[PDB]
Amino acid sequence: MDNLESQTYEVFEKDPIKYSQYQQAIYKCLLDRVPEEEKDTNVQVLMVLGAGRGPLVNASLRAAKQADRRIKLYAVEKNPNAVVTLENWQFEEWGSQVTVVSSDMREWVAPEKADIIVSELLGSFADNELSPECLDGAQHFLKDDGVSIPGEYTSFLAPISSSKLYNEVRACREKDRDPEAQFEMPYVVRLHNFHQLSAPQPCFTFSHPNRDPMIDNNRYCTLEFPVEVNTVLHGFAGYFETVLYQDITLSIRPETHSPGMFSWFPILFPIKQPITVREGQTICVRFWRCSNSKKVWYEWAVTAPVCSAIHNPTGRSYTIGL
Amino acid sequence: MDNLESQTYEVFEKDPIKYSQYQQAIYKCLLDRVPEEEKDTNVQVLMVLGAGRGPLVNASLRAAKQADRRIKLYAVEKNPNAVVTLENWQFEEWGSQVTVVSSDMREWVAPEKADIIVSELLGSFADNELSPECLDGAQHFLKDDGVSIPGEYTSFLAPISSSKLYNEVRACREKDRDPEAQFEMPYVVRLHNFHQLSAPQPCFTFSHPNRDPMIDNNRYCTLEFPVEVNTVLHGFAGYFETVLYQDITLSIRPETHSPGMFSWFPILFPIKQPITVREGQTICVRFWRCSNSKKVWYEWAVTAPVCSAIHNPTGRSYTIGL
Amino acid sequence: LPPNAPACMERQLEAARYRSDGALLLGASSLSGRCWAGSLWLFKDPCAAPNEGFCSAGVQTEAGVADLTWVGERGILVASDSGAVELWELDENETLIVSKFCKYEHDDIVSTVSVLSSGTQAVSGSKDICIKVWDLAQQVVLSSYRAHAAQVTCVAASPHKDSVFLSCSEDNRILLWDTRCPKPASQIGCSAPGYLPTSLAWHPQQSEVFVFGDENGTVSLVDTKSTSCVLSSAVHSQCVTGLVFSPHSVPFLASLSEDCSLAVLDSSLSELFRSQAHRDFVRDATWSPLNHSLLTTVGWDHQVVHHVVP
Amino acid sequence: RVSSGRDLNCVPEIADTLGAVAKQGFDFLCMPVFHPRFKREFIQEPAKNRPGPQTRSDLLLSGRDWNTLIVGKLSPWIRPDSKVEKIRRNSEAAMLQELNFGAYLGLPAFLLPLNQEDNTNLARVLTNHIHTGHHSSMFWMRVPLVAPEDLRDDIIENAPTTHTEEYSGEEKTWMWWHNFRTLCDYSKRIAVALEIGADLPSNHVIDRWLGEPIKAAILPTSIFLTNKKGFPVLSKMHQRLIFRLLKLEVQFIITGTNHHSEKEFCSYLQYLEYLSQNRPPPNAYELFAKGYEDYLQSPLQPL
Ligand SMILES: O=C(COc1cccc2cccnc12)NC[C@@H](O)CN1CCc2ccccc2C1
Ligand SMILES: O=C(COc1cccc2cccnc12)NC[C@@H](O)CN1CCc2ccccc2C1
Ligand SMILES: C[S@@+](CC[C@H](N)C(=O)[O-])C[C@H]1O[C@@H](n2cnc3c(N)ncnc32)[C@H](O)[C@@H]1O
Ligand SMILES: C[S@@+](CC[C@H](N)C(=O)[O-])C[C@H]1O[C@@H](n2cnc3c(N)ncnc32)[C@H](O)[C@@H]1O
Repeated sequence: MDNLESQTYEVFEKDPIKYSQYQQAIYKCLLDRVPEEEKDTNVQVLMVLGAGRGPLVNASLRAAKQADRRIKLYAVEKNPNAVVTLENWQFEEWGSQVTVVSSDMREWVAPEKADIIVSELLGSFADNELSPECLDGAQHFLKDDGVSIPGEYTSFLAPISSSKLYNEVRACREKDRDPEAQFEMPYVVRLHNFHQLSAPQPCFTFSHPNRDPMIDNNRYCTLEFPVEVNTVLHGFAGYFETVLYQDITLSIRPETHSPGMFSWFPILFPIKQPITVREGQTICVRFWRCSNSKKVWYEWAVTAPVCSAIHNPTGRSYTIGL
Repeated sequence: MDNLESQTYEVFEKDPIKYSQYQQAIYKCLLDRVPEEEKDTNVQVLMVLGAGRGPLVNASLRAAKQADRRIKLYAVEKNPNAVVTLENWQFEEWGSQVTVVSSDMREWVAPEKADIIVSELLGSFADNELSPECLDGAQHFLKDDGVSIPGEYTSFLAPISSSKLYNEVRACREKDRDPEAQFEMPYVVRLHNFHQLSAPQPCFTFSHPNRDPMIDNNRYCTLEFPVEVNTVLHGFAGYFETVLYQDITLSIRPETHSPGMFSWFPILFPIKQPITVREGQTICVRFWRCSNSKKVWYEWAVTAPVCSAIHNPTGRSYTIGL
Repeated sequence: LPPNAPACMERQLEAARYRSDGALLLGASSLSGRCWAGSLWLFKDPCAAPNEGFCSAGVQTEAGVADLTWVGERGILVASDSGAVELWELDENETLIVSKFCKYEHDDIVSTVSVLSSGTQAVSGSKDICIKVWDLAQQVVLSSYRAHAAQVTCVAASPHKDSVFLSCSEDNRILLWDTRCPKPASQIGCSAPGYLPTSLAWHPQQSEVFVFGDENGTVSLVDTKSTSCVLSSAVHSQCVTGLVFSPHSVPFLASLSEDCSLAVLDSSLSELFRSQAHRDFVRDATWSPLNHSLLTTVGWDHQVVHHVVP
Repeated sequence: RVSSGRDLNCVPEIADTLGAVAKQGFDFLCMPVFHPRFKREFIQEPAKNRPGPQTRSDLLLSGRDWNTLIVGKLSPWIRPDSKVEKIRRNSEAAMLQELNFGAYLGLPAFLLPLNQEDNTNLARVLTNHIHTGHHSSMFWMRVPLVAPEDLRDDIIENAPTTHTEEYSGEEKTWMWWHNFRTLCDYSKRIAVALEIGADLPSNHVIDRWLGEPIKAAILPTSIFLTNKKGFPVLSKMHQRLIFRLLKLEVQFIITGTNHHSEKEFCSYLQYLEYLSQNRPPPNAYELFAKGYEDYLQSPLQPL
């Protein structure tokens, strides 16, 4: 619902590992779909969905000359300001191998179906940027045997102690809104002065394409965190993992973090009131992913060792616009 | 975006003139579309769009036996709770002459096109309940020569003095929102202790069906109100008129008010700061009707004899959900 | 339409049971609209059902019918919404249906009834969490049991023992009963607690085996002796509401579900047949006594379907 | 005197039933807004497309009758916290639907059970409904003094009822309510419909509920004893509790069928009205303080 600024694309294009990893994913996928004897006769149709300023288009081009295979490219981007950069790239450099499309991927009427869609629509909690809804509304133009890169993503949560961060959240009260709204929204934050109370556990998972007869993106999940010190719960760190293609992955889950990748910090889900946990106790939390035709949001509650209020009932404090 | 309560349909079904007027509109329209020699051979397809608890379906049925003409009826209603009443009416009474459809008129895939759509989706300022957007998304199932009842509606504004109402608005400050938000939204109100500073003037107008190649429902209009006493401007009364069919109309504009019709009170557009007007001066006001794919809203400003702030920039204080 | 018979039949068909002579017993409720009631019907011509004009007999009941069963050849035992268990007697001519007793003994909807082997007693189950043993001759409750901790879903009498029956509840228990014991119920089922039990049928020969269906669409076969679950299959994609064995020597098992389908399984729970003929919930099945390959299902779509089973 | 309602889970014709219970003496009726057995389906074809009406029409009663005489009840198959995903989803949608209908009708109150430990999702759904428009109407949670599992007969050979000491366990039910109400952020719209059983639990368990928002107490016919002349009455203990509840001015609700057959349903009621008329008249302090109970004031500051 907003458009990213030029300098925001700039900082993130500087990631070594993210794009090299996508190149390698596109590389392998091509080889698996067009055999050596077909190399000159089979031109794969590749679509980059939300192409920003083009690094994924370049990484597609590099993957095809590394696979020695042939590709047609579509670069769909809804941010018309980035569409400026793309259109200047395609006139000055790419030539007509790349068709730049300025529209929303849920709307675009595609002149042909794709062999592979490539997208990077992922937030620190995987699906919190609405990658599911975006790709769902695009998949109708993926061929029946089509590949989505990414194929899969999974979110994770771990409970944390940190009075520093609790206090930073509390300090985010604004005038003219609920005095406790600060506490009912997730923050991207480089968690530093904190204690992680239990190992992360998988939360929500999405697969692409989605072969469900009825597609439902809503979710309810219940996590039990064995805790073995005494402490105070202040929130939940979220992280994610995604399968780009086969064994090629991206991760910010500490146990399997992609080395050198700085593109995503962890996410923080606060709770309104600190809760005392004792050694030996289980922290039980519950997360829901919710939606309208207009917006998507999370709601969460702790149900053990003590209960909290349900956070963000109705998206009253935070939603993500569709 | 909300569903009306049972008792709300109840109070308004009690209006003598509104439905009698719709009956007469449907009556005339049938006669004009099916000639005497066709009376038994031509069955008109009639669609009530937003049928509530059915009074417009009954008024359609009474119009056809008054025209001695034959009709098939569809009763489309999105409020599933009212759809309860409709479905019990159609089993107990109407029989299969009426097909009750529980869906949004913008969504419904109609099994056939209509001769006439009937709707009552009108607010005190005509289009402030989104009658345009609703009917626009329905018209694709109106036959090429199809009639919409209503065919037309027009809003009106007049400037008013009233310190009583100014004070009533001011008293609507709530916690947890802009301290001046009260002033950036229209109120349905039976204007009583007030002074009307100038004759009402037409504001926005819509026609149905809409034969525009590109349909645009947004509007900008500039009104000049000659004022001939000294006073203080506190707001703008809105009213409306609509052509149901030909000469059959409904109106809450005082000069042409439909006698006995209590279904709509006037609407009030406040302004943040009272403005002093002198005898001989012109009050200039400006109204915009604005939209998203998600919402519709008004913004207004006074530009003479002095300027105000633009009210409701962006729908920051009030929108109507699509 | 016969005398005393209602002109119209309640939309939601709940029960279908063939008498030995081959005539069809139908129970139906009105689960929506103004009047929430129920009715009982007899069809000597089974192919004429559900048309009310071509019935042998018919009658209105005060409240809906949650469950049904034949007592003998003329008795109809009814689980009512009203809290009542009622016995309806058939006519001498068999052309009208007459209330013999209506007992208001349960505190909530009576949801299940079964007739015990002799034919002189019955057990009912309610949402009121109770299970009750009836003397049909005396028109009284002999025994009242609060074994369960949530509403009762199904009660089934053993084929041959007046004092043995199965029950199953939303409290996750299947109870094997034997009223000869000081403590009558005994908790039975698979090793691990699973999905809630929703339907039961004894095997008509191996009087120590039963099947049970769960809320997840799985039909499972239990042995009381070895007191553990032998076989299981994922039959349905929604809860299993009924299980009916065929009259055959080695019997087939009809499986019916809220997934709107009928399935027919062999001894090993393998699929022989499946029918989507219904377009709403399938509530009952009976096998023709006259033609052992003929099977009748009814639904909330008001269809009475006669299936031919290989 | 005593405001009291009848709890029914079977209503063949609304007009008639309401008349019957009104004649019987009751102030209000608690009943289903959809047929309790009428399990609906929201996702999977074809049951999804089940032709309507989905329930009985609002026209069947006056606006005033709906506003004042009727308390809705959630359909008992709605299980938002079931372990089966398809049941959970239908239940969410069904709960919204029945909740929206009650609000559409303008019902003053609406009943929902807490009949197990985990009601997280029920809470989430209700909290959502609560924050979808601002309305006045109450949600009565129907909770028992004693949990069904701890009330059952000791009649399972291989699953005996535990006769040992359980101070905490006998309060499980309060925790069910405590947790639910915490999750729902103490909404003023959620109150207790306390279900009383044949066996009163220990006095401490009746201590728990002391300061809680009890708006109704549910009396099953099952718990009444019989006097010499066959009228329904209550054990001394149950009277004590009633007297405590009268002091808190809850509404009383009779549930279940008539078991004292040679008497009308109005006899249960007549006993209650007897109990309240037979309570000590308020002292002079209690007459003065009457309108002020839990009314919060600023202290006076005459300096
Ligand atoms: O994890 C973070 C880190 O946030 C930041 C961290 C540091 C500097 C930032 C400057 C501008 C915006 N965000 C910044 N943000 C959320 C997550 O969506 C990051 N992705 C990373 C990938 C990417 C690629 C192109 C354009 C934007 C993005 C944003
Ligand atoms: O002009 C008014 C008068 O408002 C009211 C005035 C008096 C009592 C009311 C009670 C409930 C709701 N609104 C009331 N409202 C705005 C306008 O949309 C009225 N229309 C009038 C037509 C109509 C028909 C059916 C259902 C609703 C409506 C509402
Ligand atoms: C996080 S960025 C990544 C940009 C680029 N692929 C990169 O890695 O530098 C996601 C991009 O997708 C675009 N986008 C998001 N949703 C879209 C949609 N539904 N249709 C088209 N573009 C979309 C955004 O505007 C943004 O530029
Ligand atoms: C103001 S009411 C009038 C009801 C009825 N015609 C009458 O005069 O009593 C408008 C009705 O239209 C329904 N409605 C509004 N927008 C709709 C849409 N887009 N599709 C279907 N129904 C709609 C509303 O729910 C409401 O019941």
